[PDB]
Amino acid sequence: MKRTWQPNRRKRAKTHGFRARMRTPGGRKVLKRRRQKGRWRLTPAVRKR
Amino acid sequence: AVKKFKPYTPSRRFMTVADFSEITKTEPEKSLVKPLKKTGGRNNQGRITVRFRGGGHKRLYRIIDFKRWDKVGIPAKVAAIEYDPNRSARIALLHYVDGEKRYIIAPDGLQVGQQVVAGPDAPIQVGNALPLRFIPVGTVVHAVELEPKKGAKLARAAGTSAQIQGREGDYVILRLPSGELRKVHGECYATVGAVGNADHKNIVLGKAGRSRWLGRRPHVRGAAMNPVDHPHGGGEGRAPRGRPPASPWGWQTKGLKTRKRRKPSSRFIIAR
RNA sequence: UCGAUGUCGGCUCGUCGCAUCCUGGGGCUGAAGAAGGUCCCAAGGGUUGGGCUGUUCGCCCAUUAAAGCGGCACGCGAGCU
RNA sequence: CGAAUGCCGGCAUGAGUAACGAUAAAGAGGGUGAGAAUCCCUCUCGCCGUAAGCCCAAGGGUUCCUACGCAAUGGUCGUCAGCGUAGGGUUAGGCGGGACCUAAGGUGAAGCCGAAAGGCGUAGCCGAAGGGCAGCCGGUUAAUAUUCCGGCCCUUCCCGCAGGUGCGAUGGGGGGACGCUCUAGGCUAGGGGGACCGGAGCCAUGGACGAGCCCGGCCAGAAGCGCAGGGUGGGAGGUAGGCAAAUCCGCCUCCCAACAAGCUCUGCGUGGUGGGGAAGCCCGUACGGGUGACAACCCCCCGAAGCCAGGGAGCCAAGAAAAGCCUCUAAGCACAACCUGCGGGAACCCGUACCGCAAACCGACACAGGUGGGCGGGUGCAAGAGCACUCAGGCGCGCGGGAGAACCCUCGCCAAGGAACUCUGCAAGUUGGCCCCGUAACUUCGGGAGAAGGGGUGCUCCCUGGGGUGAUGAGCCCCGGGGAGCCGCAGUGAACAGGCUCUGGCGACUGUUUACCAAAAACACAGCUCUCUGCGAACUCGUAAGAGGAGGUAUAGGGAGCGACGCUUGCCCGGUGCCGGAAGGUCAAGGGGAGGGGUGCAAGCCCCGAACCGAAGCCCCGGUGAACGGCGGCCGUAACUAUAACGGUCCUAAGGUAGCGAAAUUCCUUGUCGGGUAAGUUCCGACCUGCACGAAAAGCGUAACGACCGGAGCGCUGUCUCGGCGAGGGACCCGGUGAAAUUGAACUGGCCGUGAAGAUGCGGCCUACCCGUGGCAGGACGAAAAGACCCCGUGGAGCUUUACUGCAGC
RNA sequence: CGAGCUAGCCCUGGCCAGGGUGAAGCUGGGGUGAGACCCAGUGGAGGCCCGAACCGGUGGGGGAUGCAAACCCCUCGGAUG
RNA sequence: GUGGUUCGUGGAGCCAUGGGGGAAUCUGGGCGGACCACCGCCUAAGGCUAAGUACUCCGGGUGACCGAUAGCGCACCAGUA
RNA sequence: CGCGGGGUGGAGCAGCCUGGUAGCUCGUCGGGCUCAUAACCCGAAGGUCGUCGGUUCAAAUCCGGCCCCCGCAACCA
RNA sequence: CCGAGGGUAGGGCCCGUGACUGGGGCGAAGUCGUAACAAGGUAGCUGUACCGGAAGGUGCGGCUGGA
RNA sequence: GUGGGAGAGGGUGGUGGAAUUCCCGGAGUAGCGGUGAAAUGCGCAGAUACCGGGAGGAACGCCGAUGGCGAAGGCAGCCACCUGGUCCACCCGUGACGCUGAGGCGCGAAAGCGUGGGGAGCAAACCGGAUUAGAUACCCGGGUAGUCCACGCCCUAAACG
Ligand SMILES: NC[C@@H]1O[C@H](O[C@H]2[C@@H](O)[C@H](O[C@@H]3[C@@H](O)[C@H](N)C[C@H](N)[C@H]3O[C@H]3O[C@H](CO)[C@@H](O)[C@H](O)[C@H]3N)O[C@@H]2CO)[C@H](N)[C@@H](O)[C@@H]1O
Ligand SMILES: [Mg+2]
Ligand SMILES: [Mg+2]
Ligand SMILES: [Mg+2]
Ligand SMILES: [Mg+2]
Ligand SMILES: [Mg+2]
Ligand SMILES: [Mg+2]
Ligand SMILES: [Mg+2]
Ligand SMILES: [Mg+2]
Ligand SMILES: [Mg+2]
Ligand SMILES: [Mg+2]
Ligand SMILES: [Mg+2]
Ligand SMILES: [Mg+2]
Ligand SMILES: [Mg+2]
Ligand SMILES: [Mg+2]
Ligand SMILES: [Mg+2]
Ligand SMILES: [Mg+2]
Ligand SMILES: [Mg+2]
Ligand SMILES: [Mg+2]
Ligand SMILES: [Mg+2]
Ligand SMILES: [Mg+2]
Ligand SMILES: [Mg+2]
Ligand SMILES: [Mg+2]
Ligand SMILES: [Mg+2]
Ligand SMILES: [Mg+2]
Ligand SMILES: [Mg+2]
Ligand SMILES: [Mg+2]
Ligand SMILES: [Mg+2]
Ligand SMILES: [Mg+2]
Ligand SMILES: [Mg+2]
Ligand SMILES: [Mg+2]
Ligand SMILES: [Mg+2]
Ligand SMILES: [Mg+2]
Ligand SMILES: [Mg+2]
Ligand SMILES: [Mg+2]
Ligand SMILES: [Mg+2]
Ligand SMILES: [Mg+2]
Ligand SMILES: [Mg+2]
Ligand SMILES: [Mg+2]
Ligand SMILES: [Mg+2]
Ligand SMILES: [Mg+2]
Ligand SMILES: [Mg+2]
Ligand SMILES: [Mg+2]
Ligand SMILES: [Mg+2]
Ligand SMILES: [Mg+2]
Ligand SMILES: [Mg+2]
Ligand SMILES: [Mg+2]
Ligand SMILES: [Mg+2]
Ligand SMILES: [Mg+2]
Ligand SMILES: [Mg+2]
Ligand SMILES: [Mg+2]
Ligand SMILES: [Mg+2]
Ligand SMILES: [Mg+2]
Ligand SMILES: [Mg+2]
Ligand SMILES: [Mg+2]
Ligand SMILES: [Mg+2]
Ligand SMILES: [Mg+2]
Ligand SMILES: [Mg+2]
Ligand SMILES: [Mg+2]
Ligand SMILES: [Mg+2]
Ligand SMILES: [Mg+2]
Ligand SMILES: [Mg+2]
Ligand SMILES: [Mg+2]
Ligand SMILES: [Mg+2]
Ligand SMILES: [Mg+2]
Ligand SMILES: [Mg+2]
Ligand SMILES: [Mg+2]
Ligand SMILES: [Mg+2]
Ligand SMILES: [Mg+2]
Ligand SMILES: [Mg+2]
Ligand SMILES: [Mg+2]
Ligand SMILES: [Mg+2]
Ligand SMILES: [Mg+2]
Ligand SMILES: [Mg+2]
Ligand SMILES: [Mg+2]
Ligand SMILES: [Mg+2]
Ligand SMILES: [Mg+2]
Ligand SMILES: [Mg+2]
Ligand SMILES: [Mg+2]
Ligand SMILES: [Mg+2]
Ligand SMILES: [Mg+2]
Ligand SMILES: [Mg+2]
Ligand SMILES: [Mg+2]
Ligand SMILES: [Mg+2]
Ligand SMILES: [Mg+2]
Ligand SMILES: [Mg+2]
Ligand SMILES: [Mg+2]
Ligand SMILES: [Mg+2]
Ligand SMILES: [Mg+2]
Ligand SMILES: [Mg+2]
Ligand SMILES: [Mg+2]
Ligand SMILES: [Mg+2]
Ligand SMILES: [Mg+2]
Ligand SMILES: [Mg+2]
Ligand SMILES: [Mg+2]
Ligand SMILES: [Mg+2]
Ligand SMILES: [Mg+2]
Ligand SMILES: [Mg+2]
Ligand SMILES: [Mg+2]
Ligand SMILES: [Mg+2]
Ligand SMILES: [Mg+2]
Ligand SMILES: [Mg+2]
Ligand SMILES: [Mg+2]
Ligand SMILES: [Mg+2]
Ligand SMILES: [Mg+2]
Ligand SMILES: [Mg+2]
Ligand SMILES: [Mg+2]
Ligand SMILES: [Mg+2]
Ligand SMILES: [Mg+2]
Ligand SMILES: [Mg+2]
Ligand SMILES: [Mg+2]
Ligand SMILES: [Mg+2]
Ligand SMILES: [Mg+2]
Ligand SMILES: [Mg+2]
Ligand SMILES: [Mg+2]
Ligand SMILES: [Mg+2]
Ligand SMILES: [Mg+2]
Ligand SMILES: [Mg+2]
Ligand SMILES: [Mg+2]
Ligand SMILES: [Mg+2]
Ligand SMILES: [Mg+2]
Ligand SMILES: [Mg+2]
Ligand SMILES: [Mg+2]
Ligand SMILES: [Mg+2]
Ligand SMILES: [Mg+2]
Ligand SMILES: [Mg+2]
Ligand SMILES: [Mg+2]
Ligand SMILES: [Mg+2]
Ligand SMILES: [Mg+2]
Ligand SMILES: [Mg+2]
Ligand SMILES: [Mg+2]
Ligand SMILES: [Mg+2]
Ligand SMILES: [Mg+2]
Ligand SMILES: [Mg+2]
Repeated sequence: MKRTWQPNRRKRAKTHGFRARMRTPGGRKVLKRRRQKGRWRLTPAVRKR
Repeated sequence: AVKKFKPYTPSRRFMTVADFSEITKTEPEKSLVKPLKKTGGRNNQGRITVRFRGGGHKRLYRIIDFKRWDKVGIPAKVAAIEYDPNRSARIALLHYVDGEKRYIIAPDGLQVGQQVVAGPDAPIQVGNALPLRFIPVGTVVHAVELEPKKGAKLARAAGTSAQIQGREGDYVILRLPSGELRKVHGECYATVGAVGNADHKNIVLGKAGRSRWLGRRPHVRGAAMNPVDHPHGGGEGRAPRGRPPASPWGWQTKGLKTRKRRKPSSRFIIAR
């Protein structure tokens, strides 16, 4: 059947990107938490040009 | 007149379509004056706030003239009468000698080629606009302003009118389509005649689809729902209500008057 | 037995009891004969197909030597429905 | 630490067991190699071919090509690979995206709001498979190519010269600019045929040296032509409108056109030139190379859904925007600037490999699943993207070899009977395409209809009628008619392709739904009615601003119910709701202070506090049922009995009307009559004693409709009497890889007892050598889920109301 | 933190082979005082019909440590809304 | 009308304040728990002010703290696979 | 089986809960009006309060047990 | 080829019969009430419409076969 | 043909006054309505009667007759338009062109029906209050369809002279 993962680079970027997270206090805290944690990747790596 | 069909299909046996014979050879509209992009959307910034809206034909807005006092004294020739997707009535395309082209909402009896004009001057004829004062008591009228210089707001639906009843210092009394008795300021413009397309009420949609074409989504009964959804939801195999009939939001829907009492508008109203 | 013993009926497959439906043997009969009645002995084999109902059971239809009664977790769902 | 269905790890059992992932299928010869069913090569065979073939887009991210490798990854093997190591590979002014434009939506200077965080927000900005915009055909790499190279052709900028003109904006106008169905004319893509042109070759096995077989007979292409077609009126006055101004546009008014005549604009033919160019044969490949070749490259026919394109006609549901572009003027500037021609120079950034219906994407897997767009040949069957075969092209699905038991799956056939099967004709059969006869009740006049029931269907010859393309003909292609005759069991000879009827219930109808057990009689639906709402509407969302409603205005918007249509929808306003009542009773803060209290020597200061004045709400007075709802009891009576039109009496707010009724409602119940049957708890018709119908939670009907549900009959059958045989995939045996839930340990029989009441384990007796393999399922109260029923816990949640108490809202 | 699954709406695009049935309206004839209306022929409507693609998910069988945490087979609904 | 304090409306002051009313400048004003008298204590409606106090990302010292299932999640290129 | 409501002149009903008094409508009987019947008018009659118990000074009335009558309930399996 | 007839399927008309139902006629002395004929005690009749055990009543228009 | 005449003959558009009902303002009180008699009902929340204003529908008093007009049904305030029939005079034109009329076709009171509008008065059904043995009637107080208009049906009558 159709499963739940339907990859889209634009969506992944607009949805979970560094700039989206930065836009709101909710998201800014996510970066803070991930930084303090020592996460190698703050936001998902969306590729291609 | 109303177009009628033979039952060559079920739902074609009741279906019924407007007569478009008053639609003069001018079916597609007029750029310049109108159209605008019209912005379909069944809801506010976010959430739906009027249920069951959506779908249905794309539209172009015809930006019509609801304040006729710009062109006081300037007459215009009625050039055409065309279909307007965004109202029950039809619209008149008129050419002002000025050059300017406006649409007026098209009254019953309006003929193409006719002369029409607005102002204190203005022969009392079908199509003309006047401040309510100079209009003879008892004449039927439409596109009436509520307060002066604020635009036509009463009687624009197809086949509607108001009748002038009497006067009272600065106000003339109106009898509105609903039957209400209203004091409306003398200085309010209103155009003589009834609205026309009066056979609009006689049309039978005929099937579900037609409803959808006009963007009317299926309306579901409270009875059909559940207690979470509606006061009428549940219980077992059908149910008669079990309380005084209500809206989904709990207010009673048979009888409960809802106009706020202390409206300052009150001292200008005399009926139902 | 509730940290589960699947629960009616049917179908398939049986097997057992006898307080026997038939067939065998028998006494009494209000047993002339034929046919019955009723009691004792006896389970070795047999104990039909259909209409109706989920039905068990029953009521019908047409037959029959007869169209027996019960138990086996109201036998039988790691066998089926 | 011995237990916690404990936690982590390790190793057993089940076990050499089940499986090895579509039943599209393999066989052989030769290579290579330490080692081949599994890798390369050749021959034969099979499968796909509206794909299982080609090309995009997304997603993936080196998987591309090559050399060397086989520990692991591959359900076996592997010399192989999408795997390991290394090296190489992605080339653009013209393709896509960006230095262009706007859509929803986002953001958001002005502004508005919000305890904070933040929420809104006309301008602008961002935002795209939509608008705009200039490259076609061939050749080269092991791997890129509309990117490199060849030929042919274009686009912007910048600077020159030469000729034109009042040039000139983010401002004005125009255009861009638009639906759905159906479509004409002419083209092109693509396809068929050819006695004609071009080709290596080939006469087999009885015949054929033949207008024989086989293979192929094209592509691109500036200007100029030609053919189709699309857009467009030209003057001159006047002007008060297009938010400044215009010569532009708009609106008047006169002339000439009304035609596409003329201007332009596309498409298609043709075109200077450029390029491609089979079968076969020969070569060595993992494949391509050569020859065929000076290859030929011509004539008919079919022909789009694509092109001309903004074509035409019809309809109602009435069908983006902005820039580019044309034009008009404003400031400015007119030695500027802008337009046309020609030259020279300038022309950035990112993508480009490969996969791409799939072993490279989404599903933990080389997973029978899911994945948007374009091309998608031929023949036949009425047509088609259907079906059978088959070009090109791609595959035989990464375990095999035997065997020929039970049983399972999928499939084929069956004497006689044919629903006797069963909850049920569940399943399976019958029927099936096309042409022609022919069709009932009923009906809303459309239908019911494919009703039903029939007949025809191949091939050959003779005669003959219409078109189409050609010229008014031959051909080539479409549709017809008539007449003889031939063969077989059978002519839509294969594949694809309704079983029919009668009668009930429900729902009018097409639709919709519980993604993953319910598709329905449930939801929706046109339509009917009630009620709210005069517009800063009612209502909804939000603390607010604000927004939806709606750029709508009572023929409109919201809410409720009923639910096509027909005929209709009775009585009750006592209680509850809602509606209406400037009277009265009650009624809070507040006003008011008769009167009283506490302290002070006092002036004072501080307390309580009755009259009376005080809203809404409640009370009370009315209305209102397509508002919440409700719509009786007991006795008696007629000249046979029986029954009761008729009467009495009690109570109510009134005491269910019409229509229907053993019902999707009937307990007693398989009611009682009638019908279908040999037989009928079901079904249909009636009766009415309606436990417990009944009128918009509508009542009673209704043609048509339905993967609904009931009853019947015909037809047909392996459903059954009652089975039998055959087929293939498994099951079985051999080689290779090799799981699982479960498991206190086990050296694990029957009976009658007994035991916490159902014993392999206890007693007595009976039976019984040790160990496996295929099978069957009675038992181990077998496995699986800390029972989902039941109860319990002063456990929890969703729901409700005239439960309590609050809050929003009013 | 999620509408990259699912539900609705918004904006912009795409798709729907081939066959049937034959409404209105046109045109001619008929009819009448003029009409209605009736015959043709033309026309090409429709939540119209058969049937692929496509969207479904009706009944039965299989599957049930599956090919698959919803699949496969035969059958079946819709297919210009 | 509320919050603060031990103070939950209590005899409920004190301290803050959303609403309404609304003064005075030393013979002015607040407080000492309703209030009044007395006796006293303070000088509101402007602001700043080290130190003593809190913590431990980081450096160091020490342990009747651990010793790879322990000790931090990580002794090991771990907020990684 | 369980529950709660009821039996009162000839008929249908009041009378009880706060025990002492059985009332209404009809019907029945006698008398009138009328030619006659009904209607109407004037008089009058009629009840072991279902039965067995006791409670009290006194029971239709209050409390127990049977007797018919009506009404409801009988759910989860 | 035709063709008696037989067979299959579907229609038309007619006759018989059917639980049950509808109204009708007829049958000396059963029940209810009084609608009509006198002005019938509400003038009657009437087409229609609704209602009622029943005759009937009422609405609307009409008639004289009444005043 | 020519020239005249009377008429509620038909259709459309417009208009006038009286009266009833409801609303508003004033003034005004204790009863009004109704009947055989009553009651229901309305009224101190201010009824009835009286004056002022406004709204809305329907029917047109006097003239009016025992009258006129039409084929009947039927037609009545007034005005204008459109329009049918018809009588007289003159004897001017045609020249037998006539009468009737199965069928057909049109028209056709009232009630009724569909769709929409309208709704003052009246009023089937219905609710009450009296009458009666009873009253599903007659009288009385309410009251909805309908009565009014547009368009489409229906086709009946004591459609009677
Ligand atoms: N022939 C009379 C027709 O039927 C009806 O009349 C019928 C009934 O009304 C009538 O019934 C009458 C009754 O009215 C009257 N008041 C009492 C009488 N005893 C009855 O009588 C009936 O029954 C008896 C006995 O059985 C018979 O002998 C007698 O013939 C018969 N008429 O009996 C008639 C049938 O015989 C219509 N009313 C009348 O208009 C119609 O024309
Ligand atoms: Mg525009
Ligand atoms: Mg919002
Ligand atoms: Mg937002
Ligand atoms: Mg609904
Ligand atoms: Mg529900
Ligand atoms: Mg609720
Ligand atoms: Mg129910
Ligand atoms: Mg409910
Ligand atoms: Mg248990
Ligand atoms: Mg256990
Ligand atoms: Mg178990
Ligand atoms: Mg014995
Ligand atoms: Mg004997
Ligand atoms: Mg049968
Ligand atoms: Mg037995
Ligand atoms: Mg038992
Ligand atoms: Mg049993
Ligand atoms: Mg059992
Ligand atoms: Mg089972
Ligand atoms: Mg078991
Ligand atoms: Mg222990
Ligand atoms: Mg373990
Ligand atoms: Mg085993
Ligand atoms: Mg095995
Ligand atoms: Mg195996
Ligand atoms: Mg395989
Ligand atoms: Mg094949
Ligand atoms: Mg790699
Ligand atoms: Mg490779
Ligand atoms: Mg290699
Ligand atoms: Mg391997
Ligand atoms: Mg594998
Ligand atoms: Mg090797
Ligand atoms: Mg590699
Ligand atoms: Mg740059
Ligand atoms: Mg940009
Ligand atoms: Mg932009
Ligand atoms: Mg914002
Ligand atoms: Mg915006
Ligand atoms: Mg773009
Ligand atoms: Mg481009
Ligand atoms: Mg390549
Ligand atoms: Mg210029
Ligand atoms: Mg411009
Ligand atoms: Mg522009
Ligand atoms: Mg030979
Ligand atoms: Mg060319
Ligand atoms: Mg200007
Ligand atoms: Mg070549
Ligand atoms: Mg066009
Ligand atoms: Mg712009
Ligand atoms: Mg590339
Ligand atoms: Mg590529
Ligand atoms: Mg594809
Ligand atoms: Mg594989
Ligand atoms: Mg796959
Ligand atoms: Mg697809
Ligand atoms: Mg094709
Ligand atoms: Mg075909
Ligand atoms: Mg195919
Ligand atoms: Mg057979
Ligand atoms: Mg046979
Ligand atoms: Mg048969
Ligand atoms: Mg049977
Ligand atoms: Mg049987
Ligand atoms: Mg059946
Ligand atoms: Mg079947
Ligand atoms: Mg049926
Ligand atoms: Mg049916
Ligand atoms: Mg349905
Ligand atoms: Mg679905
Ligand atoms: Mg489901
Ligand atoms: Mg379905
Ligand atoms: Mg299903
Ligand atoms: Mg708004
Ligand atoms: Mg709006
Ligand atoms: Mg509404
Ligand atoms: Mg319904
Ligand atoms: Mg419903
Ligand atoms: Mg009702
Ligand atoms: Mg009530
Ligand atoms: Mg009331
Ligand atoms: Mg009430
Ligand atoms: Mg009130
Ligand atoms: Mg009050
Ligand atoms: Mg019955
Ligand atoms: Mg019932
Ligand atoms: Mg029978
Ligand atoms: Mg029977
Ligand atoms: Mg019901
Ligand atoms: Mg109802
Ligand atoms: Mg219904
Ligand atoms: Mg359907
Ligand atoms: Mg079989
Ligand atoms: Mg086999
Ligand atoms: Mg093996
Ligand atoms: Mg266990
Ligand atoms: Mg035992
Ligand atoms: Mg032992
Ligand atoms: Mg033992
Ligand atoms: Mg077993
Ligand atoms: Mg438990
Ligand atoms: Mg408790
Ligand atoms: Mg036609
Ligand atoms: Mg069609
Ligand atoms: Mg369709
Ligand atoms: Mg179809
Ligand atoms: Mg406190
Ligand atoms: Mg103080
Ligand atoms: Mg102090
Ligand atoms: Mg102090
Ligand atoms: Mg400080
Ligand atoms: Mg230690
Ligand atoms: Mg550790
Ligand atoms: Mg260690
Ligand atoms: Mg750890
Ligand atoms: Mg239960
Ligand atoms: Mg008969
Ligand atoms: Mg009879
Ligand atoms: Mg009478
Ligand atoms: Mg009489
Ligand atoms: Mg009379
Ligand atoms: Mg009458
Ligand atoms: Mg009556
Ligand atoms: Mg003469
Ligand atoms: Mg005549
Ligand atoms: Mg009539
Ligand atoms: Mg009438
Ligand atoms: Mg209607
Ligand atoms: Mg009245
Ligand atoms: Mg009356
Ligand atoms: Mg009387
Ligand atoms: Mg007469």
